[PDB]
Amino acid sequence: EFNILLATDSYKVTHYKQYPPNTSKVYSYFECREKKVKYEETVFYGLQYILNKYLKGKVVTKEKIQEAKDVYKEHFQDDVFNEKGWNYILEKYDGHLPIEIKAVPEGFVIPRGNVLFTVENTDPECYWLTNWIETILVQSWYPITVATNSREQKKILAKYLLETSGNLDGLEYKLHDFGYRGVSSQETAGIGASAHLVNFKGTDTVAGLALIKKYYGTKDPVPGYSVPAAEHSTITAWGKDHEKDAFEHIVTQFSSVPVSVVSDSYDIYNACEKIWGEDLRHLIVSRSTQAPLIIRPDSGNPLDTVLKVLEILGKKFPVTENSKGYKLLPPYLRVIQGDGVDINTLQEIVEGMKQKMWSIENIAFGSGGGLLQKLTRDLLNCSFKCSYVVTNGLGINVFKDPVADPNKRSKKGRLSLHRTPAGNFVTLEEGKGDLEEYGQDLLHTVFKNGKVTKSYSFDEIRKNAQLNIELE
Amino acid sequence: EFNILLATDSYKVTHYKQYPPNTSKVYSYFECREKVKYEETVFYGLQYILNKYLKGKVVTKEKIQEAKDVYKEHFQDDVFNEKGWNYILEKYDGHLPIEIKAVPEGFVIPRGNVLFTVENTDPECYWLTNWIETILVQSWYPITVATNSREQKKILAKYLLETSGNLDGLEYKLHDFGYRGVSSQETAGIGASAHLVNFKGTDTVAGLALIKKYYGTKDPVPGYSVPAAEHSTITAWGKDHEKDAFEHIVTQFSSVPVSVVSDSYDIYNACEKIWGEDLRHLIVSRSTQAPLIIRPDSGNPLDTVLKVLEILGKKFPVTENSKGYKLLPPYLRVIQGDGVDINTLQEIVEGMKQKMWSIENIAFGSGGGLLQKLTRDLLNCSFKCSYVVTNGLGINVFKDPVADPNKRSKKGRLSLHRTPAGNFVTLEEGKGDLEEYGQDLLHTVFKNGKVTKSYSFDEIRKNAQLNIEL
Ligand SMILES: O=C(NCc1ccc(S(=O)(=O)c2cc(F)cc(F)c2)cc1)c1ccc2nccn2c1
Ligand SMILES: O=C(NCc1ccc(S(=O)(=O)c2cc(F)cc(F)c2)cc1)c1ccc2nccn2c1
Repeated sequence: EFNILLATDSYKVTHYKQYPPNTSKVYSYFECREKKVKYEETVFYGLQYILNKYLKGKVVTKEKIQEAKDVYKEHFQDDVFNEKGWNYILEKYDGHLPIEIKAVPEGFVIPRGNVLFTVENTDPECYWLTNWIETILVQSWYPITVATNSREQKKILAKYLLETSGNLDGLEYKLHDFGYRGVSSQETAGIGASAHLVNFKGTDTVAGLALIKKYYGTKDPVPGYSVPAAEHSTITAWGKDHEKDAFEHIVTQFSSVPVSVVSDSYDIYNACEKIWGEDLRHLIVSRSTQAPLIIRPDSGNPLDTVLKVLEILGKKFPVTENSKGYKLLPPYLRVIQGDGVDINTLQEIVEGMKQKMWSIENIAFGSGGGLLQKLTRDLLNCSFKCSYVVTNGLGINVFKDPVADPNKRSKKGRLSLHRTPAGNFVTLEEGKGDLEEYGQDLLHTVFKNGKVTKSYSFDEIRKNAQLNIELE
Repeated sequence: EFNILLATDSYKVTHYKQYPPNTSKVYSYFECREKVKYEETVFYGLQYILNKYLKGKVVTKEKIQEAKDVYKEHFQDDVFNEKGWNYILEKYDGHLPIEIKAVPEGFVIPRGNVLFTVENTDPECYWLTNWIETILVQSWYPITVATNSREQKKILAKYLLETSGNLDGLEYKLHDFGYRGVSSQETAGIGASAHLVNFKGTDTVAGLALIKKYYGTKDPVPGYSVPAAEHSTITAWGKDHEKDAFEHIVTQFSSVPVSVVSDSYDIYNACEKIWGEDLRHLIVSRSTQAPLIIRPDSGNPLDTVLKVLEILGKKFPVTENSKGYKLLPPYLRVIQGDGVDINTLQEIVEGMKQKMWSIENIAFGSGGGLLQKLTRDLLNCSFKCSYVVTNGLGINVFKDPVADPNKRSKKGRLSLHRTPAGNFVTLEEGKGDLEEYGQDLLHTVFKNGKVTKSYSFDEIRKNAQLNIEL
């Protein structure tokens, strides 16, 4: 069973002895720090998961305190653990954390360098608790970063889809989550998949569904969808000489729904031109527009291979030219590129298709490692810092400002988030929000004294995270 | 609660319909596929997966109904194999009729070798082998963390040996700072445990309980830490009271090692004037068992380490060790824990060597670099079907994409062997049966719901030792 007393960086166990004596308040904040492919704005998402799963309710017990005491005695080879401090929370608050957390609403899209949430203790005895939970709260970097990077890919797709087709039909199914096997754990799979679903509806990372249902909720039964598809094993199992038999069996099993079939087991170009394009053509041109074959290459240079596949298919199937002048495969036939796709290669592929006069209508993308794993906390510089303390009854504004790196300077004092007169965002420092020159603070209390005080549905989060082009 | 029926890639729900009719066996294998760096991998982490997710009664009536309900909405259709899962529930009390063979945990194996194999043990469950691909492939992560951590240990060992003449302290030279920088609590435990295969220093506390529950050590814990400041415990004192913070903290921890981040405002001033002059008397009085460990945390990592060492060397009595390298007094050390990954680690130790500074002087902390900045395509960790039985006939199967020979997979039943020179070789097409290469080195680790072979964390550590340590 999870123990919050064992869910911090080891050194934080020793910090209660290091703050200035007579310190009654430690106030800290999280931002995606500005840094001197740009990621200028971030989707705030995922805190509600952490608040519910790990922070709310009775999170301290006698047994958990003893467990931590025993572990830390060996881990430090010394008795440094603050048993008294944790006992206090147990006895006074029935094990509920005397912490208040204020946050921007989930789904909100905020420029870099703004306060996204703040954390402070609500009992002077618990001044040490604010930064105890830094480690667990900072893990919000991951769903923020997945959601943000997913949204940036949606912007690219929207731009090219609009240009090549005149509309955004199908946009929310253009980037499918293939990341389940490629992330570092089951828990990460659920969190990351849920973050991608903020922007798209296509996922094979099933773990995302239960997380959303439990922690956020949707009006619809599920937040994300998939359709049948082969993998290499269901093709190769038939034997090298029987690829065509495998293809025929699979498209016939799934004759009335969309089906995707990986086509590069031996020779993608032969598969497209001869097997799909000739031998089994009659099984393809008969399909419903609601049930296309989606051919999947899975190897070679992604751009070169997509273009060659499209060129091959365009000569074996009836291609039209849409109203924008771009080439369009018949509606029973589409392509998915799900190898080597990340934000950079996505851009390269759609730009290359545009240059060769192929509509983005023709293609969807799958992304696994690029979508959910190839991301770090330094992409958006997600960081938690103390900005305000009260010592001997006096508030002081505190910060770091390393001489050799101004990019690591942190904000000072009590913080608040506001709309500017032009409708942008600004973070006010030094308690200046109290002057009330900038309208209402956009941070809302989401956690206080062990209770989650404000929650958002997944539907609301999706609405908040919409693209401008979607609004327009 | 975890449900294995909901722990696969969506499309795999539809695969039972796609295999050749009358297929009784699907046999698959995992390797770190071959492509100059990362030539050998540490096999670690499967035992966690077997125990947490795969063993015992993992199928219930409730889990089947849950999956049925979810997949009906997810696919907007009834494609879920309720019958297949019910069969497992009824026939085997929900235990998976699967056999898994694997190389011992901690083993260091060159790329392109079979690491584990998976097959169904009941013909009715031919579809099950690849259902669990997704969960098993996540073994990539502890493998990759352990391997990358070990590669950093090789670098540290080389430079520590060169500059000091021994390997004293090696196992504390790379500290896990990765807890906040990984993607989840679960990942934190897994990754931290993988790093502990090679080192003993960690702040990622989650790793300790994972090791205790799933692996075990003779010692009470597998990893250790010591007190240290963070920026908040310095900056809280106010900009004009950095010295007061430093003095308070080293006095609170006067008889144990203590690390103090010194770059809140000006690292060079902190080293030369605060530690080097104002508080020098509190440093030179400390025990060899209780050094101050100064932590810079900003600027170019190599340049900052070198400048910090130069500053300290002029304020404190430096010696020259038997190898001709400079050594701070034993009560004073440095830790660099900003921007450290396998590449910058190499750059820093080589730069220190060029400036005649012993690696004895320094330890490294690594967070995102150690536990997060890794993907499955670093070692090309991959699961593929290589053998099937259909209509009672065994068939050797594989992929071999025309445009990428690197993605070619192995054929047939596989086994791992020692060569006459004592290296590893993977035999394909059942050729291990010819017994020309001795016994198969894989062991059955899982069979029909039970873990059949396992390893303590102590044995894993022994298996993963460096040659130079041996
Ligand atoms: O094919 C796979 N899954 C099935 C699949 C099929 C089509 C589409 S689509 O985007 O064309 C699509 C989405 C959708 F929801 C409605 C559609 F009509 C069309 C997406 C996903 C697959 C392949 C490799 C893989 N590696 C890891 C996980 N993986 C899953
Ligand atoms: O200082 C921190 N933790 C404490 C710490 C102190 C010293 C050493 S050491 O390697 O010098 C050392 C290890 C040890 F086990 C025995 C020693 F005597 C010497 C390692 C660790 C710290 C700093 C930043 C941070 N970010 C995330 C987590 N973080 C932890």
